[PDB]
Amino acid sequence: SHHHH
Amino acid sequence: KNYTDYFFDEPAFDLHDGGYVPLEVSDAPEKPLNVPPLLKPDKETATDVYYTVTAEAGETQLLPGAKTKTWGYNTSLLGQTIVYRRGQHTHVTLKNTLPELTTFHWHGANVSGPYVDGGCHAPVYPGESKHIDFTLEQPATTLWLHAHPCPSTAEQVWHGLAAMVIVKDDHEASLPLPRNYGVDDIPVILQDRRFHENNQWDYRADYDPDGVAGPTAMINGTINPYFDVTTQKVRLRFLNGANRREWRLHFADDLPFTQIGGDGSLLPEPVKFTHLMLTCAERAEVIVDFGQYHEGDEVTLYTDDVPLLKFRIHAFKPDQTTLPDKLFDVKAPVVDPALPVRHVVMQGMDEGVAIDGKKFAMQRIDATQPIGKAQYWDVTNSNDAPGMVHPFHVHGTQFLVLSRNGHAPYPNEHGFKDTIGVNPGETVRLLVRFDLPGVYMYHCHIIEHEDGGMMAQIETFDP
Amino acid sequence: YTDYFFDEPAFDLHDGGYVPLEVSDAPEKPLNVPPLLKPDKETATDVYYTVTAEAGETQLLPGAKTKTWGYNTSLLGQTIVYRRGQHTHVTLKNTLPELTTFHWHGANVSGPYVDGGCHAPVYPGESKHIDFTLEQPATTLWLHAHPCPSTAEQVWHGLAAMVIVKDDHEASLPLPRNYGVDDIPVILQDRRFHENNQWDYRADYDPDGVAGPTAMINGTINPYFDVTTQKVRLRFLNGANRREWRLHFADDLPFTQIGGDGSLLPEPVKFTHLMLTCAERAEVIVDFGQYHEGDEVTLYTDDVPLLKFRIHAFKPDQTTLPDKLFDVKAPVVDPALPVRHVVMQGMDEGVAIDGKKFAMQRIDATQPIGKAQYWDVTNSNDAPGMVHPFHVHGTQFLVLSRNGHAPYPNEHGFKDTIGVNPGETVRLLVRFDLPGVYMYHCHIIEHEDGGMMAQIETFDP
Ligand SMILES: [Cu+2]
Ligand SMILES: [Cu+2]
Ligand SMILES: [Cu+2]
Ligand SMILES: [Cu+2]
Ligand SMILES: [Cu+2]
Ligand SMILES: [Cu+2]
Ligand SMILES: [Cu+2]
Ligand SMILES: [Cu+2]
Repeated sequence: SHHHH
Repeated sequence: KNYTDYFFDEPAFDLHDGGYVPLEVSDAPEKPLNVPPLLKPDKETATDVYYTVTAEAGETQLLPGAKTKTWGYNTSLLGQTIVYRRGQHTHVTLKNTLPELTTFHWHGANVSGPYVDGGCHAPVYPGESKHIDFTLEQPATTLWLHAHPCPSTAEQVWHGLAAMVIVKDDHEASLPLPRNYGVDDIPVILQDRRFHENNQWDYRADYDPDGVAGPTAMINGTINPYFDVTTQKVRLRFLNGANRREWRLHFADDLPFTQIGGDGSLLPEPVKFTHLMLTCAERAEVIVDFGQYHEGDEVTLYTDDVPLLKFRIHAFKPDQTTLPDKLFDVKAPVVDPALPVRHVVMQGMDEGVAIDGKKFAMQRIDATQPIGKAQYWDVTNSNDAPGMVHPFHVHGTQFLVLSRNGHAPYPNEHGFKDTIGVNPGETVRLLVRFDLPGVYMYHCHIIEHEDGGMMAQIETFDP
Repeated sequence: YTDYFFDEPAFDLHDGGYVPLEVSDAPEKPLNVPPLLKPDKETATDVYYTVTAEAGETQLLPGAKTKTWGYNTSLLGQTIVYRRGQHTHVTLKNTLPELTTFHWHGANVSGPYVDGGCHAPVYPGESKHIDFTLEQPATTLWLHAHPCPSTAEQVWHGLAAMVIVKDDHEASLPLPRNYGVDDIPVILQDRRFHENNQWDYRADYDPDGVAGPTAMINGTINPYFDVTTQKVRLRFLNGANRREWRLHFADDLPFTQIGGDGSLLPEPVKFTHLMLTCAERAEVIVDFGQYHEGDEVTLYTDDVPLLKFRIHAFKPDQTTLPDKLFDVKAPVVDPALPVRHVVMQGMDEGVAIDGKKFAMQRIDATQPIGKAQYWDVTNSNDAPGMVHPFHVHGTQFLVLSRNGHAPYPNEHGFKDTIGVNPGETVRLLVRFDLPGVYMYHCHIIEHEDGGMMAQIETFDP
């Protein structure tokens, strides 16, 4: 579910 | 929610840079992570070890088609891992079979300068052999060997001259830590490159005075690596061997992992992480527990939103072992009260980089400090408006981090370090003691900044 | 003087790795004559110059422009005029993406900053100032890069420029002196071209000397020169990394040498064939008197054509050269001082001077300023061997003997570079006017970078 920046 | 996870200042991250190069996933087929073999001693006893380290040129299959022209130590790219032991007299023949002169720097190793240290003043010409002798009196840790001509350190590292150095001792050996090199304890040397036509590198074509960075991640000289896990717990020795890029490490699903070591030593106490940021030259040793996973599972380490390294999970024995609350006793020197506070100011970016108002001069001594006596260093990164994180490094010492802008160090900075990222506008207070006499460099370890002259030298003496 | 002075067995063309010159298929075109660098300011007692190392592009062949470096232009450099006794102020500016150095080859200037050798870095974007007053005879010097390493890589990129030094004596002599018309640089170099007309020093690297097959004259391929006068002055500079030039015309047209590295020759010397090793200079006069409009005379090295001279109509001019050009005042050697021995040794990777490779922070020798000493310089290497052009910073020396015999006919003037044949000991008379740290080395540039280089400190007693 989670993407970074 | 809407915080950055990592300890450094989010506005200063490398990815806010004008000339920032994002990583791109390569098409290259996935393949086993190259684990550099352990360099076999020439001979060994309990008191003496003998090694031959050979800078050489060659070719390395990295991408499909033509092999990449590369440099390495006792291998075509990077280097065989070199094991040193505290208290063991260590003897090294340095041999240069490159067509250019080089230098053998043991980053983080407390050895005499300037010859043993292998900095700017220790040339080894093509075809020449040098002999060095030393006995390490420092705790177990992960160091590394890289080239260090002044200039160009950046070119030669880019060519491929970097190698992991593992320092052993009795204390670390007594800890319940994964230690089967290549099976449950591995180097993870993090680098990037740009591949041109015929899969070749070209440093000068890619040159940028503010740091060189290519789109292709390279781990132990492997593109799109996977590692086959056969144990529950795995130790990863992260080394940032990139010219400039910062790594923001985390698993796809935020699998926790515990840091047990830094540049110069084990941490005093294990520190639990979800997200870990490394600047250039920093090492961080972590334990990952794959207990939640099952045969067939493939778990990926990312940097930001880019996949780096895959962990293929196979059957593994239950591991019930548990880390102690304290790993290592950190014995801080007392500050010699006779000595003042040394102030080191890192300034500029791009072409204007400097330390304390000047660019490095080979022949110029910038500083003196007595051996055996410990001094506070206040290291400031003066540029702010939009700024960048400068990894400050000193030769011939493992220092301690006392404070950041008058506040606590980051949670993973309570052991011995040799490289610290300094945020824009920030002053960090380090506790620096040199054991041996010599001439030692101190500089920013963004390697283009190094070569651009953001570097000074200190002469240590016996009083 | 019909054949070359140096030992034939030792010529570059006997090396195992020899690269012959080949005539390029590129179009013939006018010889580039570098413009004179215009001063920023000038009076009679002061001159002010800005010299900028820059990176650019040059049409050398059809298609893509070659990536080059130069001073105040994309390749080579604008010629720089200095005057004996004039206080010279130079801003040294570096717009390269790499650090460099500004070495004035043959200039009697203080070391090691002004000399601009190994110890005078200038980083990208940085400026430096230098001040000097030349107190030496008129001659042709040159400027080139001198980071240690790599001088070879930077020269290869194109950092070299002719420096002309004026004095009253030379002004009063009857010599062609109209820059770009009857008095021209002949900067002799070679290069190897790769895909897209690019250079790649490191691909072409050889530790014994780098040489490509295509000759390059003042950064021109296949040049011709339009002669509009009977007499022409050529200022020959060997700016090759390694190649020797063996110079002669068709019809064995004679030419007369008036100048060497450091000064006018004491007397003019008539030539049919002339050899130059790395960094040597030779100013010659060519007389085209016996040729008519539309005639064509070619300058060759060995069997290879280099430069076509096209003869147009010229006013007659037969005003000949005096028997004596220049008065050479040899200093008395100091009898206090001993004979210094310098031994150049090895080839390829084993090149060395007096047993050791160059070290930046080691001083290898000392000598008092104002005091002259015999330097015996030996080329020790046996069997086949090479001619090593030995060069000393901070001085113009005199040549006394070669293996106990007379120097070559063109070596009675001041020189800063001398070719030492295999097995040969040459005796030099060396004096330093100024204190500093000056290097001495072979001027085969790969050998310099390969460590065949030492350094001497001069001090006031
Ligand atoms: Cu380092
Ligand atoms: Cu270091
Ligand atoms: Cu920096
Ligand atoms: Cu360093
Ligand atoms: Cu020179
Ligand atoms: Cu010189
Ligand atoms: Cu030589
Ligand atoms: Cu020189």
